[PDB]
Amino acid sequence: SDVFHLGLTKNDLQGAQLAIVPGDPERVEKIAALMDKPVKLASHREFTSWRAELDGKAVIVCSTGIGGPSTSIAVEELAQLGIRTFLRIGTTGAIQPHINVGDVLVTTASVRLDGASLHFAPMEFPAVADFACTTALVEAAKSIGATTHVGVTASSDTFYPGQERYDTYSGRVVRRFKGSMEEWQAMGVMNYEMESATLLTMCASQGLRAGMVAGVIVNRTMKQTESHAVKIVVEAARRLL
Amino acid sequence: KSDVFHLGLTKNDLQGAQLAIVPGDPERVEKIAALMDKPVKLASHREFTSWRAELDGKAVIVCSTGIGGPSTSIAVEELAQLGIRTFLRIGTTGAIQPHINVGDVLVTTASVRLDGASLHFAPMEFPAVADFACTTALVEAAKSIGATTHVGVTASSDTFYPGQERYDTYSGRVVRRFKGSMEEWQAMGVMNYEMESATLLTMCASQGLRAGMVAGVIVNRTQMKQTESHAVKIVVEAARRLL
Amino acid sequence: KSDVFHLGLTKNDLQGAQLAIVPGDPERVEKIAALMDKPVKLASHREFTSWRAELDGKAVIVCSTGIGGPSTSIAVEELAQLGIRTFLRIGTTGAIQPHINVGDVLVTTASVRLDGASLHFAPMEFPAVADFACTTALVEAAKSIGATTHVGVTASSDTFYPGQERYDTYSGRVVRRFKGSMEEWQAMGVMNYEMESATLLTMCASQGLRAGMVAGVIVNRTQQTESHAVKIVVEAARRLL
Amino acid sequence: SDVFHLGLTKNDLQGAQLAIVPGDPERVEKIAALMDKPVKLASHREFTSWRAELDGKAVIVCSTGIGGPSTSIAVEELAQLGIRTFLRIGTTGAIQPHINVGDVLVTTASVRLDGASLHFAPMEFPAVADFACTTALVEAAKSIGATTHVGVTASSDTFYPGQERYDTYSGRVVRRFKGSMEEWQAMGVMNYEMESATLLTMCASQGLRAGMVAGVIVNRTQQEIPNSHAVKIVVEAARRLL
Amino acid sequence: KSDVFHLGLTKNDLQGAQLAIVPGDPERVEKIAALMDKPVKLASHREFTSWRAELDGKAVIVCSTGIGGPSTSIAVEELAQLGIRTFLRIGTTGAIQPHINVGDVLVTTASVRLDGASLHFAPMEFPAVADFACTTALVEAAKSIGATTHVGVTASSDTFYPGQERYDTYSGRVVRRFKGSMEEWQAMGVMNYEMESATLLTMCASQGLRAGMVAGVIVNRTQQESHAVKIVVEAARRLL
Amino acid sequence: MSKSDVFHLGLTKNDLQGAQLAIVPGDPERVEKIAALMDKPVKLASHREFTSWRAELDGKAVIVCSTGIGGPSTSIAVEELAQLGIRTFLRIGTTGAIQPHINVGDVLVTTASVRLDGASLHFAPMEFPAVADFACTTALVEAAKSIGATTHVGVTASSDTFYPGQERYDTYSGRVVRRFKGSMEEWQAMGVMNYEMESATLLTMCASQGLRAGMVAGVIVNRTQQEIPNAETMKQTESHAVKIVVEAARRLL
Ligand SMILES: O=c1ccn2c(n1)O[C@H]1[C@H](O)[C@@H](CO)O[C@H]12
Ligand SMILES: O=c1ccn2c(n1)O[C@H]1[C@H](O)[C@@H](CO)O[C@H]12
Ligand SMILES: O=c1ccn2c(n1)O[C@H]1[C@H](O)[C@@H](CO)O[C@H]12
Repeated sequence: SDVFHLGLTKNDLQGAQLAIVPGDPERVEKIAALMDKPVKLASHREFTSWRAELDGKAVIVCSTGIGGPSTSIAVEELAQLGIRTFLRIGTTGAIQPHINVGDVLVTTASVRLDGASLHFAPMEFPAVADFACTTALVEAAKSIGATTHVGVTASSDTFYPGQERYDTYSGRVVRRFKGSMEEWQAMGVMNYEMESATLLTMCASQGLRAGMVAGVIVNRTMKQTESHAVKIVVEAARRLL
Repeated sequence: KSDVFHLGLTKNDLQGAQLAIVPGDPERVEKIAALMDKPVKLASHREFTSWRAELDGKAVIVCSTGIGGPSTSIAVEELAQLGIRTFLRIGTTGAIQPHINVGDVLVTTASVRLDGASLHFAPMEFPAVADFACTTALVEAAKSIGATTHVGVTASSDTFYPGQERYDTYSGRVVRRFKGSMEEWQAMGVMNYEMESATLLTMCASQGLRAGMVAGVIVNRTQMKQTESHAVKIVVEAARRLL
Repeated sequence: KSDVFHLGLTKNDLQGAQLAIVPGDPERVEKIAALMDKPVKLASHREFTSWRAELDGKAVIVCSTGIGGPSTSIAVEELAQLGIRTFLRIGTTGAIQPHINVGDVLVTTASVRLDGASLHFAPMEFPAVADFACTTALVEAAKSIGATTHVGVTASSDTFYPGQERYDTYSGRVVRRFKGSMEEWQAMGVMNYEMESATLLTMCASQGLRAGMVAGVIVNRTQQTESHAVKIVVEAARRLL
Repeated sequence: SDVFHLGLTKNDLQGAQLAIVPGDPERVEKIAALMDKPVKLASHREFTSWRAELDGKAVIVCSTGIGGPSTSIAVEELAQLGIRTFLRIGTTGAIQPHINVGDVLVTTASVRLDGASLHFAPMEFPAVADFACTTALVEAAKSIGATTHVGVTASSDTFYPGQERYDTYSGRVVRRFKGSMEEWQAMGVMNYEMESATLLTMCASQGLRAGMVAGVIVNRTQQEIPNSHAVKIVVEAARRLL
Repeated sequence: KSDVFHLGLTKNDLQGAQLAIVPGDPERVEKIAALMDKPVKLASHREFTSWRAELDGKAVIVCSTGIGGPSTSIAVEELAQLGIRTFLRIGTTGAIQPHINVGDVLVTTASVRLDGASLHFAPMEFPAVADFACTTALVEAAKSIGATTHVGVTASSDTFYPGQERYDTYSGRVVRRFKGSMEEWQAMGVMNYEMESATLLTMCASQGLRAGMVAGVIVNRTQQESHAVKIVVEAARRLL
Repeated sequence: MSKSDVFHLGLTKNDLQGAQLAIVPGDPERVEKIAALMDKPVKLASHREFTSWRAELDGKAVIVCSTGIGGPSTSIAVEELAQLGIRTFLRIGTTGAIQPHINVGDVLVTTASVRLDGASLHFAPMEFPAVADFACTTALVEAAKSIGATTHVGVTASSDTFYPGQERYDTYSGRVVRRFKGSMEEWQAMGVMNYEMESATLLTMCASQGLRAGMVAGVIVNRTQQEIPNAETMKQTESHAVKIVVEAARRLL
């Protein structure tokens, strides 16, 4: 291997320059299977990678695991291997009452409630998505006529307190996040997830292109959800090759 | 009879306008409105000069913001009170990237928040991101005129001098926070420096208002009229696609 | 035509002036200048309108700063480049103390830094303090004409609305940082709110320039004026030449 | 499942109140194999769990995945399931010249270079380990005579810039971390890893006991990346905390 | 006269001492030194009163720090300059947990940094953590002496009043940062409040010096706004 | 509870005899020295680093109470004196200047301080200015002229430490944390006159609570110069600053 965690070589990519990066290792093959010539490359820790072809061009599908830390590793190492465009496809919890489960959300930028983004750029730097990528995802969503929402996403380092969930062992939420969901709601934030702030910030600050699309699994205020989002990211990828 | 404290405008003055082109300089307002139909001066107070025009049958506003986020936040807030829901920032700018030459146009997707006013609307973690529809319209408008466009991040500073790491000053000093900062932004891909977008984009993105920004490159420190006109033509054309 | 980028002034225009009275509104410039000898217009570009006058045979400058720290920072810097060493800001303001009434004059000793520009000159730990000689001159000038004067701290905000905790706005909301802030500043003895002193005082105190500020209260949140505050700033300037 | 990510029920724990939490899912079975009656429970995302028995008491081994975010989910849900004591066993990069690859490092407290810890306590709060757990780990390392070091650990949200690694795609390190390794080194910090700040902070601020131990796989004073003792110690330490 | 600027002590005055017991009140220095062999007064300047004593044939220093991290940082630094490598703070404290009783002994593993001096040695992310051997010696010494002991986190405040959310004050005002803070620390398991440990533990842990912290509970905040000394002395014995 | 209205100072309101102004030096040993410049001085109490005396100035009761080193001990003294009735505080110290033109023996009157402390934050957020009261500053400047000293009026850097916070490297570790590396040069360039360790807390806690506070100090050493005053760096310069704080107090009664 040429990289420390992924266990991949540059030749394994076969010139691929775009990568679809879901969070769950088990979703990798499902995505790769939607394209031509899907082939498993490796599986180490939460990093499962597959290669496939889209319109004749090699494409990579690699899981990031949950959180900005594991995401930063996958992105960095894929970048070392030649990837220049990253499209995250995940699951999300909507916090706006007009966003129903199954809906598709395309993120323009994220509220940085993580710690990893800070390892790439100061907080003043926007965790903004690449225009080309965001455009491709939006156009793709329209192509299949999915109910799409485009906007800001709150990206948290935690699934519980950072998303102001009180149904926990302690039932406590630190001052910083107490009442934070209502604040994000009033600010128009669409949803919560846990990897976009790191992904977008590390890419926008290093000349890498990144997009973010997610399927609504819950509304903080069923199956054809992921499929639609997955179809969208694969279609978007076609326009970014 | 004004409905707002600084702009000296009434909702009636807007004639139903919901979109506003917001340049920084009052002297540029008429020239912009002059590109549209039935342009009429509304008012002039402080750095806030406003004109009303018509685009494809719809009333549009052109109002200056003055220099800086503080002045901008006043114009935007009061315009919002008057009914404006879409704001398009137009201006001329320098550049900090070698590949960006004078005459090019820049469309800002998001801004580095080197201001103070944005913090009065959303914590620093919140992105000073532009509205997708506005950014799309600006890029495509730039497209239709064959403009050489650069789409990316802009550093928005509360100062013209130290915040943009200029040393040709009275003190010749730059506070620790900004020493070596220009090279850091360059390495991070930032296209340029300007002084109102962080405030504009943040206050709009966090209040359900649509905002976008386009600027003509007239200078490049790392290295005049046509550039401007193009930028101006682009913002008006974009406005047309957002009414 | 000009030795500076924005003001459109040359050192020659100042005729050796070392002190400038800096109101925020360009319209107030001529009126202030008119109280001195040989007043004459100098230039007008953007929100920067300048006039020159004379006091006790010494040249004095009156130049507007526009609204906010950003425009103020430009004016102060360029005036400093032209030779100005003493700056006296004069404005109108809204008091937040129940016993500071409309018509009263306020002399600021230092300001709460609720701006962004002051940070481009000194870290937050540094005090946005006024020069002692300037503050003394303003206080002594205020007492020579018998105005009801209050000397103390002022809150300097980058915004007219949320930063001064106003809810009579489009969104009707105030970000967490500022919710309940006016009551806190009140309890801390802060006299009023304005929008340029934090930047002015900080940039001058950290660069060897003298700055002071006086303002007339024309309204009180908790429930001719120009002429007096203006009279005070000119009499004070006289003592600083 | 009683929890959203682990796919476990309280019954799966069989009364277990202590969990050994490695970062790598593939290390779980290996740890469980050193104990009695090892049984696989589940595997979802980066969370692989096994149950085993130690001195007639049930013990859980569950991976956290890399980083504080994944770790915070594992710890929280295990806590919901009844776990009250957590012992992290991981791998680490030493930043002191005389620490050898293979050495066992027991963490007393961590430098919070993460973001998740802040979701449980403000930065002023110490990412300190529980005294009983730390004592158990040290004492255990003592009974098997392993080369051990006890001290502070820098816990980063990134493997690369946050640990000041420059052999990267960009080759740059943001201002905040430029020259940071030298500073931690001068401050006596022993090593780098990526989960302790979160683990220790979230546990110490919620009445949960946590211990941290790791084996050195690279010495950063020499190289950024390399070309069972710690595992035996965490199991033996666990015996003492039952 | 004096090899250090504030303490008025010379390296010769320590007679090879490498461990110092550092109480806050200068008036308690003599008392502590009295529990050991050959106690001798060394100096008294400002809030710094120092005595030298002997424990199991080894020189030991007892020196007051005065109240707060600033005065503490001076004493620790200058004592370090004179050769001290291990510091054991012994103080008084107010418990904020209902189960901790007045008279109980508290051993601090790490402190919440509500001070400013610690930041002069390490950024906030760094833990104000006690030395492991010192903490162990204190816990063990507590068993030996016999006392209801609690081991845990301590909140170290730069103020006695607003920082410990006390309202019995002239203004009766507590700044936003500290409003409702005591209940937050309570929920997070913090045992008590004191004012020197964050600075002490941080400056020591970040400079290769060993530090331990033990205190006697003199009040319990959930109710209102000699074991420890014997324990710190016994712990010192185990650390020589 | 041994006839004290406060927890640390061991003083009662009766002890102040109506005093409303307090001179607050840092060293308890200097309290008696300062009280000696006034009439009928009497020692009130001595507890921890808090030594207090009462004296008469132009026939009015005045308190002199040490604060100890640092904002924490200072905040205790000021708060408890406030509870007892003090409304005006004048700090008098000896300090080391960081400006080349500020010579030993000079007197420094502080208008505001750089908050390099932690206690000030317990009274007001960092954005708040650690500014001195105008009346107090005026009295100190005027008294300086009555005495005839070479005075400098300006900003002071108030640090929670004597060593790294004042960027001193002659220490056990010989290192200075990132935040303070190169900080002295920055403060010098910003016109900061000197370093001391109590003003940020004193000025902030008073300005944010309706109390008046002033700060004056004698320059007994200069961080930029090679030579250092003899055995008595303090005494003469110290006496100058002390004479001034007392003279200033007279105008604030
Ligand atoms: O509220 C939600 C809903 C879904 N997700 C989320 N927050 O975080 C994302 C993690 O990858 C993981 C957390 O379960 O899946 C995504
Ligand atoms: O330098 C190192 C060496 C090892 N580790 C580390 N940093 O972070 C820990 C992650 O879980 C993962 C990163 O590879 O393993 C641990
Ligand atoms: O609540 C309390 C109780 C006791 N102490 C404290 N806070 O701070 C410690 C100081 O040294 C001094 C403060 O009085 O004594 C310690």
